[PDB]
Amino acid sequence: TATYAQALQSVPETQVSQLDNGLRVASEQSSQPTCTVGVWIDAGSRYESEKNNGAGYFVEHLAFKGTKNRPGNALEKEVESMGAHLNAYSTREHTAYYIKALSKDLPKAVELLADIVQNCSLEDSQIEKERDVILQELQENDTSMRDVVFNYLHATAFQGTPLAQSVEGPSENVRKLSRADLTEYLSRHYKAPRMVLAAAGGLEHRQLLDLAQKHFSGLSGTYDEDAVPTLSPCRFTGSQICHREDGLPLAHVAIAVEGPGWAHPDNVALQVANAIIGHYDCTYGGGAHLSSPLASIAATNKLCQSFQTFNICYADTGLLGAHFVCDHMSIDDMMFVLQGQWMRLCTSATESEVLRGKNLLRNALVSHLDGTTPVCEDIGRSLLTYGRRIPLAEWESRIAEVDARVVREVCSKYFYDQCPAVAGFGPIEQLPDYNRIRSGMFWLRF
Amino acid sequence: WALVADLLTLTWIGGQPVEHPYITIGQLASVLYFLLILVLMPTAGTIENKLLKW
Amino acid sequence: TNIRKSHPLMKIVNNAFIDLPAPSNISSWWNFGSLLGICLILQILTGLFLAMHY
Amino acid sequence: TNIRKSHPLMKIVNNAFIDLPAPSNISSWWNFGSLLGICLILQILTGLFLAMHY
Amino acid sequence: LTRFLGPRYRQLARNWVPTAQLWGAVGAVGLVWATDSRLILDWVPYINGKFK
Amino acid sequence: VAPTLTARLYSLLFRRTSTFALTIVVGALFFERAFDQGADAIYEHINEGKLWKHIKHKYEN
Amino acid sequence: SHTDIKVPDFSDYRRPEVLDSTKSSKESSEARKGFSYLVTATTTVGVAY
Amino acid sequence: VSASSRWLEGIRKWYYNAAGFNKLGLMRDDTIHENDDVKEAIRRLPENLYDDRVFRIKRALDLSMRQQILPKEQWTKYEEDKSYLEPYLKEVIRERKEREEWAKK
Amino acid sequence: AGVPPHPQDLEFTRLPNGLVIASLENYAPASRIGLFIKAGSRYENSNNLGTSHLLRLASSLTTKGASSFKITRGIEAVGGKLSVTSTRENMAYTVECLRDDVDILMEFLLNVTTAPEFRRWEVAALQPQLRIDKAVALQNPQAHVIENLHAAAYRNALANSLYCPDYRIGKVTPVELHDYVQNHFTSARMALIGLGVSHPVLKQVAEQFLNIRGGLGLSGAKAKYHGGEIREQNGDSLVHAALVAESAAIGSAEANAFSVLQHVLGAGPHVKRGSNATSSLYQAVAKGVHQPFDVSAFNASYSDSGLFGFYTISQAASAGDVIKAAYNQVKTIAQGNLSNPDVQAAKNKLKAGYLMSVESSEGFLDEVGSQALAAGSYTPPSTVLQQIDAVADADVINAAKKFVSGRKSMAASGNLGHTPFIDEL
Ligand code: HEM
Ligand code: HEM
Ligand code: HEM
Ligand code: HEM
Repeated sequence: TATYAQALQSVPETQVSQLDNGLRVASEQSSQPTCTVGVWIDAGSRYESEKNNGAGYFVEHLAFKGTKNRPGNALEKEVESMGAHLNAYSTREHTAYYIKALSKDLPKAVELLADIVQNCSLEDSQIEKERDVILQELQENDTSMRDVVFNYLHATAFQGTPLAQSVEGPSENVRKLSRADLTEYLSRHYKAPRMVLAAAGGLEHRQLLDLAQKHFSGLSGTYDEDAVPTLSPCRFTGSQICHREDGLPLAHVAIAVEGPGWAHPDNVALQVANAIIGHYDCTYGGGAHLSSPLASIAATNKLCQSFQTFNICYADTGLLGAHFVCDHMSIDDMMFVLQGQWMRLCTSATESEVLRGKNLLRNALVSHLDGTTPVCEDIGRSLLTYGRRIPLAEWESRIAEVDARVVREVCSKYFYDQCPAVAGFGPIEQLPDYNRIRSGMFWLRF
Repeated sequence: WALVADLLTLTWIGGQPVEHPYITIGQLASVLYFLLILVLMPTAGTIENKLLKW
Repeated sequence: TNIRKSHPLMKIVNNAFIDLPAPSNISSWWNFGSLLGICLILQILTGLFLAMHY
Repeated sequence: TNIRKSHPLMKIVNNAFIDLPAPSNISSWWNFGSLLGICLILQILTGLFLAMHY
Repeated sequence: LTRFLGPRYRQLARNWVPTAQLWGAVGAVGLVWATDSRLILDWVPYINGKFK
Repeated sequence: VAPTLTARLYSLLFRRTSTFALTIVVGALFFERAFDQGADAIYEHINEGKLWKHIKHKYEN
Repeated sequence: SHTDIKVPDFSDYRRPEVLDSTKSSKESSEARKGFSYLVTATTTVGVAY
Repeated sequence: VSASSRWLEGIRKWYYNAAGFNKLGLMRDDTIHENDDVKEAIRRLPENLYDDRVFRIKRALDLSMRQQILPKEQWTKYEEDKSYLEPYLKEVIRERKEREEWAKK
Repeated sequence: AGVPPHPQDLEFTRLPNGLVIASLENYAPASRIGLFIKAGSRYENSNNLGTSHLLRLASSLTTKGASSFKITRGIEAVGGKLSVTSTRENMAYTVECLRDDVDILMEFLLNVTTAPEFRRWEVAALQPQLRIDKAVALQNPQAHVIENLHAAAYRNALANSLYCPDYRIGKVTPVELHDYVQNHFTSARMALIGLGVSHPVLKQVAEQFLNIRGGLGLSGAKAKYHGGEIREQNGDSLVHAALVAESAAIGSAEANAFSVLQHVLGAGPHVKRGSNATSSLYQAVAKGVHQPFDVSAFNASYSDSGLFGFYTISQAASAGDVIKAAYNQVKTIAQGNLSNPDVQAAKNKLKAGYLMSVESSEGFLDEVGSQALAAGSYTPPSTVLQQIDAVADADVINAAKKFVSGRKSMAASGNLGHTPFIDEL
């Protein structure tokens, strides 16, 4: 018959092995003809000072434009010709480079990744070409109201801390960053005990460890000692940023309290409550019959174009709340209906709705880990944030634990009577005054 | 109309002394007022529904 | 929905005392409008208790 | 424009006594609502002229 | 009437029971203090000072 | 004193609006006794001997 | 380019427990809400009298 | 089918005639009190039934006002009182009851 | 050892009534079931345009076995999804949940597809969603172009519009949906695909609930290629343009040759922020064009026709130069200027790309379903890679030859002052 609990046991164990220099090498072997290999670096914008805030993003732009062993076109041509896809990203805490390739092409994929990671030929003519490209991207990102509001939310919540900074950096830093600025960041940050070589697909683990000694060895000899860089905690501030712009058709609001951070066991319970509230979009079929009270009232009364809950995680901190996009006249109702939902759950959560939230999460977790790219991403990220790969059976075990009593206790710990960080953009005349938002963070009835 | 007539009965009894016939029919009208509002009229409405197959 | 907005009575209270858009910069000289209302109420409540004996 | 609609005071009078949509078929039994208002006013006007001498 | 009878509502009652208990305490002590209700106030140590 | 007096007062009594109201009500009772009598005691000192409560023992039976 | 928008320094107006960038604000959230609400409780207690 | 079940039917025809909405040309379902289930059932009616309903209500309010009644032949006959709202109203209550069963667990 | 369980094989069954059943026990924590129907936009006619769009939006409406409210609440209770994904040929109703909950979602699935009620008031309430749904899709300039491309190419079925025509919004009737389901949602036009389900169970439900006759027969009226051009003055900063000719029907050997030619010229990017060094069209344009541009080989295959050519995004003034550079690049392949390693690279791109496309259960299920409907069989990846390999360099040149010399179809939007007509290419 094969039950769901039984099926969680069936997924193979992530094999973790450490190299002599500090490079963690981890694999999840499956049956697939393809794979995803990558390097996950514990480096972002939180690691950057005010004077070098665009650095990680600048290196990301240069990482595929030529190495000492493969100049200019060479990397592109090699990856393209074997049918492989080469990708990268940088978040406030993590930088990643990964190849989607055939499993038989795993030797070459690992080799090419090593070249990008260690031997990036940061060519003077190229860093000058890249500055015009990043500047254009900044003008591009301005038009995305969503990207702006979340950047504002980090800026106001994490006021005067490394976390207030965006991944991209400011315009001043993009046009001023030197060749020496980027090599200094690279030497300080791209060090083996802060790197995970992750892989998922039709590969044996022994194959991967061989390749890591074959291509990543040569980051030892002597390392660290003089400059040990550990992250200092980031103070969250209850605050508001309001960018009034009546020329934009719809308002964007992101509201969040301080979350606990990656490691904390009660991230599971917060996520269940975030599932109960869920997310909405004007293209959803459900309408008035949707389970979630906020979603159902929002559809019925045409209260927005969309909303989404989030639990953004950082080391020892994070942002927990909702973002929505709505008409100028609908901001007040939307705040009220959302805040009332946080409070309902904080004081009076019920057994049934909590099981639904548990079920959405089980489904979210399993649907997410589908194919080599999501699993390889989960291997790299988890090794940086948890130290191990948390098996699906354990996630289920930690999900199954969460009753209504858990939800309202954990919700209260973070949501009840707390100062939110509020980010507003667009036609925001009807956006509530901070005091009133603060007032919606408690119930006089309770 | 029983309620209106019953209230007119209570009106009549109010302006009369507390002797023999008036004590009994007075409290008779009194119990009727409350029975007519609380029990009798809510029953008639239910029966009237049944008669219309409603 | 917020009952402060929908309910016919509370609608007035909301539009008059709660959600009314007011200037950010109004002086202590704007306080006397409310103080006159306090004074009119104070005069009604003291005046009545005097009228019970006057 | 019709000032019965625009003017803040006359707006109420128009919505209450003039342009209010009323049922075509209301009995003489609907008259007592206005008659109670007449009676409350009548009582205030006679009551005051009594209070000038009482 | 019959619509409010179910597992969720029993949970919802259990959730608001400590709150509805504490509002009763607010109401009682509130009434006791406002009337100077001697019957109850004869029991409390510092408030006791009203020697006939 | 390890977490602040205010911190332990919020945790125990100011979180819930129920216990916040209860602390105000219980605090109103105890304040009235300490104040009424305390202010009366201050009124005794500025009017020492002048009041009937001081004279009382002069005219007994 | 919207990434130039930094939030102005509020250290001038900040409560002493909210001065440190290194220090989590959670460790003083109870004490700060506590102080401001004690003012409210005492206000009500005085008005109730 | 039965002699006494023909008598319940004749007592029902008696009440129907005593109620006297048929004297104002109304059908039984015209006379229903408008609650939330009812409002929805009216809303769910097809064009032809809604339009007829509107006219019958219009006609009866006009008669009510002028304190008249229809000629005897034009009264709604008990036998042909079409219960047009029945299946609509039954479906709305069916849907409500489900929502309420769901809101219980 | 950290090894997985030995992988099970796909189980395929053609029922005597025409219906296909396919399943794979992958032992996944979640399950996926798709009912794929030969009911795409091409089966609409001029009297009922947009009926399959409203139907796509109607998956949550009252059925005989489950009310609108029940479908929504019951699926969400278990954290499930119900999605309907239309193409020009197909309609796919895909259901998704954890494996303990299949039975509930199957029942919902069967109700939505085999016992919908299309209630008068429910359907009237949903009409405004066609406007919302279209507006959201049509905010990609590509959508309207590829819509105009198909309307220009065909006179017939594939010319149909995928999103409901504006004049039909609020006009598609309950009866039209009833008629669309009765004559397209039949056994011989259907395939039931299961993932994380056992074959006896899927075969059981198909034999119990999916035995439906009395519809239409073949793959509709044979899609008649015509050619022509649709032009949309836009004021949209950049000009989007698609050049296309008739290619090959899906499954044929020639179709595979067109897919290799698509990868020779260049499909999507491979490197995040890359010059696309192996992209034949991109390099050909970039030689002559220095502003922001994009160019890609467009490849569309259907049951009885195909459209191959290219798609361009360029500055309004640069439009003619980009299209002419792109077209001439194809012309050189047609003339015979194509090397063996060139084709090899394209082959690896197509092979690996296909393999990557079926990596997830979302992509695997969609492929098996489309195969079941188009071919009546399942073709394993190893043999698809065999068919890709079978393509000779001459076959690729001939596919280019066929495009260069065939009656063209064009669709363009933006400031078209410098965008060429077919006439001028
Ligand atoms: C029966 C005593 C009165 C009461 C209860 C009263 C009530 C108030 C209130 C509540 C306000 C709004 C708050 C404020 O701006 O002060 C106000 C404003 C105003 N009142 Fe009065 N008022 C009275 C006497 C007067 C008199 C005697 C005048 C003129 C001879 C006056 C003319 C105004 C004006 C012009 C304003 C607008 C002020 C502004 O907002 O700029 N009122 N009144
Ligand atoms: C517009 C608000 C009012 C004003 C400005 C007002 C003003 C005054 C003034 C100036 C006096 C004489 C003061 C004195 O010699 O003690 C007075 C006394 C009096 N008022 Fe009013 N009053 C007002 C409201 C009322 C109302 C509402 C009542 C009736 C409920 C009332 C009943 C009395 C009575 C009985 C006295 C005589 C007793 C006395 O002199 O203390 N007053 N008022
Ligand atoms: C202070 C004496 C009262 C006044 C001045 C008053 C005023 C009125 C007025 C003007 C109307 C509208 C006209 C009409 O339908 O009669 C009305 C209707 C109404 N009143 Fe009163 N009324 C009073 C007493 C009452 C009482 C004692 C009750 C119930 C115990 C009542 C309940 C109603 C209701 C239910 C209506 C709606 C009638 C309808 O339109 O169908 N009122 N009232
Ligand atoms: C709610 C409307 C009112 C009602 C139902 C009402 C009722 C009554 C009744 C039943 C009497 C005794 C009748 C008698 O023996 O002559 C009375 C007398 C009196 N009323 Fe009113 N009244 C009302 C309004 C008022 C008002 C507004 C005033 C003050 C301006 C007032 C002042 C008086 C006075 C001074 C008397 C005594 C003189 C007398 O008995 O004729 N009344 N009222």
